[PDB]
Amino acid sequence: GDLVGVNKDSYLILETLPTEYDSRVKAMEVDERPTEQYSDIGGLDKQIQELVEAIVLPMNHKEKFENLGIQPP
Amino acid sequence: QSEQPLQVARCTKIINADSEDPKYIINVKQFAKFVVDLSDQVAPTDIEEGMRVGVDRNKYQIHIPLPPKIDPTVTMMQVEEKPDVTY
Repeated sequence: GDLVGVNKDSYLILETLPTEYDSRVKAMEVDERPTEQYSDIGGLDKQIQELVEAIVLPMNHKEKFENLGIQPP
Repeated sequence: QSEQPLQVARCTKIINADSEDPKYIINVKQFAKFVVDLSDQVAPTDIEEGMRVGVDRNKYQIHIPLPPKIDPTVTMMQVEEKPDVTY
């Protein structure tokens, strides 16, 4: 199940292609990188704390979990 | 008859590019998927992904990028006129 570059006439394998990815999946990638810092949201600070402590820290400090040793959520 | 040295120019769809070189990858529409190269009368920039480009029939090379598919049953709801109704 691998993509390879094959000659048309000889039918001989030439190269090795990276992946089978749809153009729509490539279109789903975020590249604009918007700007909305946490000071733009008011009155929802506890939910911001819960979200950041749930998601951003598994992205940043993984050893802090496994020293306690449980699972990331 | 001076348009007889012109070209049939079959159109396609691009998946992705490769690195250090153009080395472009194309799904035509039904035939197959081919790895191609660009011709010399192109710009190496505006050949980005998901882009309906006209490709040579013989040598399989990209010539012109174009607007995408518009689903022509949606083309016929632009108004194209102005009905005369005043304020």
